[PDB]
Amino acid sequence: RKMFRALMPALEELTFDPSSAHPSLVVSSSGRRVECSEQKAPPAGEDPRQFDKAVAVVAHQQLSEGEHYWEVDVGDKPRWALGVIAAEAPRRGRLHAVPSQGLWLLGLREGKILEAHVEAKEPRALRSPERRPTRIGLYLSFGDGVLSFYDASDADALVPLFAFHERLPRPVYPFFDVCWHDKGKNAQPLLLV
Repeated sequence: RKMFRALMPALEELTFDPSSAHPSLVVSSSGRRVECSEQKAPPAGEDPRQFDKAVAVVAHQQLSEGEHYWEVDVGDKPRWALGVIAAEAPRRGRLHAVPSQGLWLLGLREGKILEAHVEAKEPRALRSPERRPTRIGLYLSFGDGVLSFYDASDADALVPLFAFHERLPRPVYPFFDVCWHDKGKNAQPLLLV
């Protein structure tokens, strides 16, 4: 676990793109914090760059080649999804979280079920396994065609959770789904480290 941590490249400098965010979301802290603003959900704009059904947002930064690593603090947020979305993938309407349609995601449900959104009709449940992760690390390598996820809760260690190995298309955008607030039960923010 100590090796993984050191083998990772410098932390990617990312910022949430406000123009792509679902209308219920608000971006703050110099683009490093995003959460649902429970006031009066306004209608989505006419720009296809903005998610209108998925309560998500992408980073300003597009990735096309090389290796990249970034971390996201999720804390005790019970429901979220993280990964990347292909630049050519649709962002409007109900989205289908499968690689074939441009989404490569790892998500959490009920605050305890970690699942990989593999090419299938049902996500693959993974092992927590010991303690609820509070920070997720994402490693993207175009040369190796992989997107891997790690439990990055421990400052000096990384525990593998899952990895997509099929060749990845380019470019892609780091993707973050905050999900519906679930009657105030899932109001926690997603934060870029």
